[PDB]
Amino acid sequence: ARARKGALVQCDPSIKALILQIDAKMSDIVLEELDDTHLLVNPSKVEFVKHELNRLLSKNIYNPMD
Amino acid sequence: KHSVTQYLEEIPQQVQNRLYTSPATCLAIYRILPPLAKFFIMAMVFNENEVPLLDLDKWVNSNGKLQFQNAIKSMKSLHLLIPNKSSGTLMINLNPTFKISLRNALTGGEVQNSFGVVVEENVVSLDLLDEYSANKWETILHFMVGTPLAKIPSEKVLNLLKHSKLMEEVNSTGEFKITNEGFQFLLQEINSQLWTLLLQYLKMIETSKMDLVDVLHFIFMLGALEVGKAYKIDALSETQRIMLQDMRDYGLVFQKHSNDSIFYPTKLALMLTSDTKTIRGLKNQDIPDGSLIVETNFKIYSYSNSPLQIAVLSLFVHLKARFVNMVLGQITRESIRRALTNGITADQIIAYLETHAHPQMRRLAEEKLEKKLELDPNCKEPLQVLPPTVVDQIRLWQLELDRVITYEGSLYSDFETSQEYNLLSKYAQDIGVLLWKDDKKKKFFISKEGNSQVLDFAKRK
Amino acid sequence: PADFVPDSVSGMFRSHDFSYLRLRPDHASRPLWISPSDGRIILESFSPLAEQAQDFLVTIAEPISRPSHIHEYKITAYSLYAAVSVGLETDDIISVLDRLSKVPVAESIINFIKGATISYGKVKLVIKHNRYFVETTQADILQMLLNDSVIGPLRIDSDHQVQPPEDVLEREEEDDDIDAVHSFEIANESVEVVKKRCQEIDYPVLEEYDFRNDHRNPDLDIDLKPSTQIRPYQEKSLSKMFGNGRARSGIIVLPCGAGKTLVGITAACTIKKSVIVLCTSSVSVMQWRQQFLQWCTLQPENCAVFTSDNKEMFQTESGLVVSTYSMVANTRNRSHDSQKVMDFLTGREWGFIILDEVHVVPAAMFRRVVSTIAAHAKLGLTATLVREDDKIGDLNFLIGPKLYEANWMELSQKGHIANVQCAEVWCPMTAEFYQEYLRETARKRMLLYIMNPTKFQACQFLIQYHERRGDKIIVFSDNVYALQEYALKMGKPFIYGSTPQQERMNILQNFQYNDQINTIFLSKVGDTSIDLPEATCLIQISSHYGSRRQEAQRLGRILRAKRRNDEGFNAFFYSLVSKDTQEMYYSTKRQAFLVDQGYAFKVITHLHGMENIPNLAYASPRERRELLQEVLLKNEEA
Repeated sequence: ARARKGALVQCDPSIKALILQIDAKMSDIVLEELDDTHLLVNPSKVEFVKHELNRLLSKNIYNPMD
Repeated sequence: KHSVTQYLEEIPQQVQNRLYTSPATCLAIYRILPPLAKFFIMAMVFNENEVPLLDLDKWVNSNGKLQFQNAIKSMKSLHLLIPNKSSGTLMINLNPTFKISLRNALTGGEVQNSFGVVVEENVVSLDLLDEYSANKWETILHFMVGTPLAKIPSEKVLNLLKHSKLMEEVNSTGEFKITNEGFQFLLQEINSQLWTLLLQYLKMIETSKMDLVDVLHFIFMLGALEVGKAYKIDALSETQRIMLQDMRDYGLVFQKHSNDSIFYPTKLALMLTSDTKTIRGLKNQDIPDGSLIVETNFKIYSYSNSPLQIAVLSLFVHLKARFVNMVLGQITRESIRRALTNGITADQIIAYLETHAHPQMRRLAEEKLEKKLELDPNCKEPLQVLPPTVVDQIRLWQLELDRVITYEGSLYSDFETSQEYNLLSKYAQDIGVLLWKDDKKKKFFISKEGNSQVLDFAKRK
Repeated sequence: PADFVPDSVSGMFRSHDFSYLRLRPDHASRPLWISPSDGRIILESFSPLAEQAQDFLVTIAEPISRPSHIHEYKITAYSLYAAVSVGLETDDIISVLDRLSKVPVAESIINFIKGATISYGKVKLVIKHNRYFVETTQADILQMLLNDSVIGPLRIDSDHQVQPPEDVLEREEEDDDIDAVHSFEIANESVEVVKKRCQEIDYPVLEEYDFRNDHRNPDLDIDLKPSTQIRPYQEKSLSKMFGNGRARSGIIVLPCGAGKTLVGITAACTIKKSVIVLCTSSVSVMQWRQQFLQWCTLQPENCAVFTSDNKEMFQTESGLVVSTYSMVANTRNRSHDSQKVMDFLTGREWGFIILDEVHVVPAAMFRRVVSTIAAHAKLGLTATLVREDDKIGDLNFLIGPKLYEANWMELSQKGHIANVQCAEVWCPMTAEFYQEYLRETARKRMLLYIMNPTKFQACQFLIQYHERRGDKIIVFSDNVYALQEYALKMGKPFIYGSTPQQERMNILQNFQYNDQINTIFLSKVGDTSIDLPEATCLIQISSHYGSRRQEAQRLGRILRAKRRNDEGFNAFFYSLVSKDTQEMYYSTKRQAFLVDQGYAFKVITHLHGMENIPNLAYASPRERRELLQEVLLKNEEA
């Protein structure tokens, strides 16, 4: 009997951990590890997190090759 | 394709019958219809006795006879005809108003409106206004695109764009930039550009002076031919005048200044229902007008250009160094992020770019294709037709850049059993709310605002 | 210092700013219009005939030759320096650009082009008629001899000498630049620093090392021997060391191993002087002495090579020499009789010296040969010049920039170097290792990268694919620690560093012309020996940053060293790229110059049929989760 105002995020297994790791210092911002391809997240920090999520794939490449 | 037909049919018959007075429209809409319609319409056009149905089905043989439905649906969809199931059959005939609205037009009837074009002393030059609107018609793209020139200054036109809100830019800052609609704005150049807009006039057209025939007629009358005078003097309702003012304001109409004359029929109106050759200071020659280089080296390769379409193409690639007829701009994995910074996939880009800028890439479609069409089963390894190498990388980067989907609202969680899902969530997948349907999830998703049928039945389960 | 950076820097002159284009001159004149300010290359509507125009474009910049009308182009500062060999009418290129003044003609660029034509052929370092002198020859570097102090005050007012060309011979500028503004005879002492002083005083001065114009020699223990032949890529290099005045030398970038001794034979044959030769390792060198050293022009007896265990006849023959740098590039030395050899040859005024694939060789050890021979001329032969050690003095100001590139897509229209279609399979990743990869640290993170379940499912598929359509394989990988485990968990041979010589033999003998045991693994020192003349199915699995260069260079010897000339040559390359991992971006940065070379690359994240493999151990992921328990170990050692 519930409907928390949540923010689902379709995801991937590996990125989930990333996303988990995102919460792993930015916790509570994820809400439920629905599955590998779905995650309840924070309207107050969502793409903010996905920006943080970008940071890791930014931590991935940084792709300047400059 | 918004398929203006779709807009057309939206209205009920009386309005349709309202409009069928203006004969040219009837002819105009005639062009619109699928050929079968066109065909059978003629079959009924000159026989004033409603006719059975199977006969028509008995006109067609096998495969293709589905189009019959695709035909009969359409005509019925706008109900041009009038069914008569009196004797169990279907006795059919057109909207006779419309039918005579055609016939009169078809054989020199009393069509003063469709024949409103009162030709006069032809003061029109080919280059005369050839871009005279095309400038305004082009500058608006830039003004819409957002550029050095205030080609989008039409307060109404802008207010139209803002009212149309099809552009993804900061209207708070004033921007209406390339949204998906803006991307679509880039997509459908002429047929798309004209029609895709034209409805905006109707979109804004809800408050005063409905006069749709005087509205629509002002369109297809424009769609008729460059009759110039004889209407703009008088032969037009005031709604036409505002439409005339609007048309010139929309640029789509070749009305000169002095506010007292019959405006020339700018080429746009031809382009409005042309679907043909569409191109057209004194240097105006194509196809090379759109000039650019397509290749797997991720750069600008531009000898020729459309001095706006470039910056338009830039809208997915950073300009780095403009030169007279060339620009340094690297369209790369970095550059594509911008189309995604707006958000739109550059999937429209692919064929368009495979279609556009080939004027500068004509030796390309043979350095690359080699006409690798028939050698397809002779080699297990084709060659760059059409060039996918960056496109794969694009398609690669496509997910690779996108790589996420986010939802928000509440979260329904941990349901009970397989009805609320296989009674009212495949039914949520049958009343259009859901922002997730994972059966076993026992949890489902919408957008917070969107519950009017979402906290309603699971309660009932 | 002694050398100069200027040998690995292509892709320049790109003169174009936010408003580059001047009033389009070539707008009217549309026979040909390359990107002028850049030096870019583009055809014109009054002129589409391309193919013969390969050479003229060769003079300037970098093309895109899967371009349609034409390929790309660019400016190049030292590139004009190279062009001095022909040394044609300088304004002619500008005159050629006269039509190509696409914008308003970029006279500044044109001047830049006039500047781009400044140095090469405008060299300046004196020389004298069987000696060296303190003068200068061309306008570009004229004062690089006269006003000097190691070339000018290290130019000695001695009048003229061939027989008087010796005592001095401020050391032997026998390889001095273009010569003789009033040329003060060269001395015997101090140009070991001049070569450093040069760019130090920045003289773009065209060194010249003659064929017979130094009679400090009744010209010594060489002589011409021409028996050799030629494939379409030789002669330019050979005449590249002539120039003006008297002859010269330089540096050339090649995929090596193409009988490069043969081209070495000529210039040495063509000076009849004192010369030595050098290669990497008794690990490496023996692929030289006896399958590609005698079908050529030399007598069968002379030379000696030295390791004091792999020693030779020293103190014996007046003739030429050959050794290894790393042998004496170091206080490493086996038998003090090395110093019975060391002192002279080091101190000996060698007319020429041969260095080969010095690419990997570091200044921190490369300066020894600089400090070792100081031969009157030098040989520039390595793999790649754009580098990781892109440091200040590359061997250029010693010998020169690259002289001859290779050629791949359109000269090989004379000889096919192994048509490539590269593959990178984008295998996704599992967080299970990756989670503690988020818990990891220094490069011992990368080991976790090796712990990917996907490599296995594909690995056999590669073996299956290759043999399902039946062509045998050559693979590439790294980090033997478990990669060796991979091998005898792949059912395929294991190859590892720290290995006895005995076991190295059992790899090929009942293995080459047979058709059954048809797979191989590679170590990190075994690659320093040989690659098979077989199985151009090339599959990369594991690599490592920075090594990428030589790793990419490592891939080189397979295909370029091949020369067979068929119609198509359906050959391909393949690689493993575990998705969602730290490296692929750097691998893309490695890929960044993959199709740079025209040798292309195509990607397949998943092909038509990868999953067709039923023989994969770990078919269900609990063995892959058994693997996790093994995945711990070394990374729990870590």
